[PDB]
Amino acid sequence: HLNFTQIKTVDELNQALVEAKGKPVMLDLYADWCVASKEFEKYTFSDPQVQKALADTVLLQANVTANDAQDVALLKHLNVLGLPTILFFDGQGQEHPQARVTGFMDAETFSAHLRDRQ
Amino acid sequence: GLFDAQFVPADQAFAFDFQQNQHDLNLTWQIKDGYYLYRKQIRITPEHAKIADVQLPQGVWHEDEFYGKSEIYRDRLTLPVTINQASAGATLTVTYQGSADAGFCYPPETKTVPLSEVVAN
Repeated sequence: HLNFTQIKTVDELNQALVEAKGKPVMLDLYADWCVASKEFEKYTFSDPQVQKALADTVLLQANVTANDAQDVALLKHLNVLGLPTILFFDGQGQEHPQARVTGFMDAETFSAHLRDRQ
Repeated sequence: GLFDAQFVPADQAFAFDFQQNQHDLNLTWQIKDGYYLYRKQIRITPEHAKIADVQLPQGVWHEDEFYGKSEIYRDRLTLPVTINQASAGATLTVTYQGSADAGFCYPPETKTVPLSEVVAN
């Protein structure tokens, strides 16, 4: 069970971002009603390898299940179209948009993609 | 190998549109192949108008290990609405939600349909 550190707002995100100065960060946008989002938790973030690859990565996670104002705000700010969507910021706080994962992805593929930051 | 290298925007996945002719309104969604709408998520709410109860058509069944079965719509969705009365500036609030087969969930969408005035009878 990867241990994410929940965030709810755009500020909480930037806050967590400054904290993780120097480490690579991953943001996972999740929602209970989203099956794909559930499949991601059950079959990928659970995989040994995947967890190994994320060992030195700061784990952030926004649960947008309520789809409230704050939620919509955060999604709009990150230009997120739907879930599951996963973002990556280099250890210098820079997000790599072309690297985000949209939709379900199996552990083998995810782990690979994760280890391309070398 | 490159860390920096599929799903279309919601309005491109579910192309919404409507057409009215007096008491007759037609709600319509062009549903992109590979995507589908959740029947249980559609909501039609009138604002300054009186609408006849709307009957949702029979769609297909989708399944997944979590919620089991769910009625969904593919290709296209046509929803006939009967407008008994509508004041000037009356509107129809339409909410729906869909997902993609490849495993992608779009959040709920709400469109406001401008209804044309329609008197009692």
